[PDB]
Amino acid sequence: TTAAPLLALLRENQDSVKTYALESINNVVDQLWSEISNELPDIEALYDDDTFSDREMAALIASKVYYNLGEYESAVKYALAAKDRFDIDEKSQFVETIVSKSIEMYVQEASKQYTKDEQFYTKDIIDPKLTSIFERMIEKCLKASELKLALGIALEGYRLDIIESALKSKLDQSTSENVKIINYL
Amino acid sequence: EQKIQETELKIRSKTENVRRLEAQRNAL
Amino acid sequence: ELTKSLSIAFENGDYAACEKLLPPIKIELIKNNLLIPDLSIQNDIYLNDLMITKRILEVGALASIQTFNFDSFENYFNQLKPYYFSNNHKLSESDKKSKLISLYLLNLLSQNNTTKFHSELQYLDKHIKNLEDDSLLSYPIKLDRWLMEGSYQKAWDLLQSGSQNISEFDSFTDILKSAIRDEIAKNTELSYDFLPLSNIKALLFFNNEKETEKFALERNWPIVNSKVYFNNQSKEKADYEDEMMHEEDQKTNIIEKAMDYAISIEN
Amino acid sequence: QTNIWEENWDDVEVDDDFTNELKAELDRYKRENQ
Amino acid sequence: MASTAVMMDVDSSGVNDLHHSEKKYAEEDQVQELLKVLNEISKTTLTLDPRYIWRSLKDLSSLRNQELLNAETLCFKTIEVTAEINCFMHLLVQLFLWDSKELEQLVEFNRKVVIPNLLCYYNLRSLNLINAKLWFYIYLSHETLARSSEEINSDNQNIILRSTMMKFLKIASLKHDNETKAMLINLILRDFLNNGEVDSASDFISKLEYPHTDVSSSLEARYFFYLSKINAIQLDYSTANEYIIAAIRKAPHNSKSLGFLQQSNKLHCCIQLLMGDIPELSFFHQSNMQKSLLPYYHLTKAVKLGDLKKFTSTITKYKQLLLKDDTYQLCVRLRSNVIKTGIRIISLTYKKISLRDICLKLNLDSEQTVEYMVSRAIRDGVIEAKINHEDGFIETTELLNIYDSEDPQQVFDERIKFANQLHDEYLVSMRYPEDKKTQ
Amino acid sequence: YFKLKKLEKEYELLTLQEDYIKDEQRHLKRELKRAQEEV
Repeated sequence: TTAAPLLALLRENQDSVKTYALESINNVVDQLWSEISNELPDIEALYDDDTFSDREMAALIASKVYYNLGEYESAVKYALAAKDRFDIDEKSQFVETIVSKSIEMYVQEASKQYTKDEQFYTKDIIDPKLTSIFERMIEKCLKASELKLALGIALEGYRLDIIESALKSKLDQSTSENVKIINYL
Repeated sequence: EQKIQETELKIRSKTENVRRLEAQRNAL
Repeated sequence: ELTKSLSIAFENGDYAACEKLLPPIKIELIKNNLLIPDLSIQNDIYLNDLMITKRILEVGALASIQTFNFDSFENYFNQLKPYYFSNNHKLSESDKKSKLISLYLLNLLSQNNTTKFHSELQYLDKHIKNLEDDSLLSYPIKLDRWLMEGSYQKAWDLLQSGSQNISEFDSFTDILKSAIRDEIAKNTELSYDFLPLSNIKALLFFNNEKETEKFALERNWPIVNSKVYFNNQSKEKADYEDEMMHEEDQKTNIIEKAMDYAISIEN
Repeated sequence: QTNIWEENWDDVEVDDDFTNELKAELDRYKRENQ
Repeated sequence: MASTAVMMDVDSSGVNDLHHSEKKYAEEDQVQELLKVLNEISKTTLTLDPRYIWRSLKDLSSLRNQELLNAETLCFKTIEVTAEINCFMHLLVQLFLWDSKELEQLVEFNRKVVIPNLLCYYNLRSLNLINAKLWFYIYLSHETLARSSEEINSDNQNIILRSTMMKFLKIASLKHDNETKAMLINLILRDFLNNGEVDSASDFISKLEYPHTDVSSSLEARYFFYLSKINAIQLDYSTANEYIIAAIRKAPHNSKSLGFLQQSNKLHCCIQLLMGDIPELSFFHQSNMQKSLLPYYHLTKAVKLGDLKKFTSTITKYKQLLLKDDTYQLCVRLRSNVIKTGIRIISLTYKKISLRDICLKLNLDSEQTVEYMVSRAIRDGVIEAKINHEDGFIETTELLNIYDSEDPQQVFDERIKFANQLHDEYLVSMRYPEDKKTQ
Repeated sequence: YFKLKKLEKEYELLTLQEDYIKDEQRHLKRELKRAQEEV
């Protein structure tokens, strides 16, 4: 209905309730994030509160708002924060957007990391969560099992790890294709 | 994904003032 | 249950004690699903259980406001608001719900957020139907009339006479009084470079002028004997709002530069 | 209201001229009182 | 007949077939054009018994017949895809109260159209072929409720809808996922104007305008329309009007000017009130009250004087009509404003007037509330004067300058800033023939 | 995702292809304006 009751709930005590708040809030964030958009500082403080567990809720909740705010690295960051509240196979366009929105961000980093190192991707510099989810989408791309899809990514993903493995794995010599899939890329 | 997709639309939309300046080069 | 505990506690005044009854009772209504307005029809909750859930809001709010808590009050009222107004909500309804928002508008009013104050009237489902029918609601409006443009004469009196000020409301009454006069202060400021420390006090409805004197000097008003002054009625200069809007050629030159870019971006 | 008048400002008001003349008497009559 | 009815839609689908192979500008604007010519044929007797047979055949076409509800029997996967969707578009069209009365039937149908196989893949594919109005334009009607017990619960289908429109606000990915959108807002706006407090409009603001171009200036104005009404109790006046000023200016509406632009005008009329400006309704004599202005005029008529009673009298008279338009909230303020207005005029024209002679206007009205009342007035500026009661002299300022200041050149700057309006726009459109002539 | 990698990628060329031109123009602008003179 309306989240002022939730904005009520926000600073109202009982992290239990606040748990409930977020949770409850989370389900209805979609409409009322607007109303909610103001409490994000608290929500941020919430996500800063390790004491209260779910605050990744708030983070992902904030992420949702941030989409509805257009804030994405915000959202992604707090999508990153969630990992739990978040899941890739949770399907919202928002998700699938921040899914995407995450994916991109990797590349440049990776590129900027490819800049310095060409094994950069072998290394930690990129948020693993990203890289994970990234590669987890690569997985999803591997599961897409048309890997040109994965390739052009991993092309820019610069991970021969991805590429070579996906190749060798998928190398069955699709006889000419595993030759050509190479050639294609 | 569709990330990659409508990225075009930018370029797609860009296409144009260009062609004005095209007319402009002419116009010059 | 803890339900009546508070309900009795609150009923007893004693709201400081009533206070901590709420959080369990809070956790209740979540777990009771009642606190959240059930967007599926529960059949009976609103009047099954959620009755006092609707009231505990009121109850909790009334206490908090009685205790001069406001968020809590509003937080309750926030949560009341859907049971207060769902849209269709004839399902329950209650009375001090008026008083609450009345208080809470008067709160909002004292909170000095004008549009939201009025846009809440706008938000209000039935306005005049509700509004006029509530004196408590009828304060802020009539007040606002007084208030908004700045003559407070009866208003400042009105709330002193206000039965809700007389009932629970005095929380903002005093607040408002100041909040009133600060305007008048600026108004006097505006109206008067110089004013008798009398008149201003007379305007402030103060008894001691040292009451006034503080303010004016808190205001940092030039004051000689018997008279509030404004030698500078305003804040002029004071740092920012610069580099634009009074840059003589600079802007102009920027404007030149701009117009030269209207000449340059002319490509 | 009709069709085309002289239009605006707007109709303004009325009952002045005589009211004036009343006082054009009176004012002057007052000035006659003067 | 039904043939010709169908024949027209054949052309539509034929033009849908344009878009089918990547060609909207034709299709949409044609569909746009079609939307108007849609009124012609209308109905759905044999158009559909011949449609559901002309196209192809699909489960949903069957569930659609539940909306049809009739008897024909008789005898008699690609082309029948988005056409069917484009006909689901016309399904909504069949819902206008054109070919319908209770769309609360169609309500679910709408969902059951909207949600299934639709509201799905369409991001850039469907180009505002969604009409969320005609989605909601349905629900618009039913919101005559009253009856519904709102809705369901309270009122969640709309909350849902809001959230569903929210579910589009996500889908507004700005992949071009835009056009229809802020109707959603506009809905929600008028939903605020139904109940809610707009101010999350600020968030709606925070997102966007209906970006950008291909949106109907109508909506784009209707955007402003409510968006005006934002500033209404947001108590910005110009911008509100500016919206109106950006709404009625070039929103294209004659048929919809009729009841609907009056609305605009009403608030528009209400604007100058907010500023106490009272333009000459000498025009607003025209295409007005009848059913819109004249209380505003009465207001103006009052506001010309701003004679509280005579003022109130109008309100006293028209409150329901005000209430009808909920312009009632207004004017409650401009009451003394015009009082203060008069106070300013043919009066401050001395470097003073006294306490009591200016109090005389209040000796006409009140006393030493004057102090407030004048401070009330001075408070706002809106006049410029001073006093000393110690003097008892209400000291009424010049307001006299020259253009020595940058004040003109501000306006010049204002003019300057505009120098790019048509100038930069010329380049904004320089393209179109110039660039398409290359084609 | 993919055929864009083929497809999508190619269009920054256009992005570039666009980009060049104004440059030419500004020159050409100046070009007239300098040529314009002796005229």
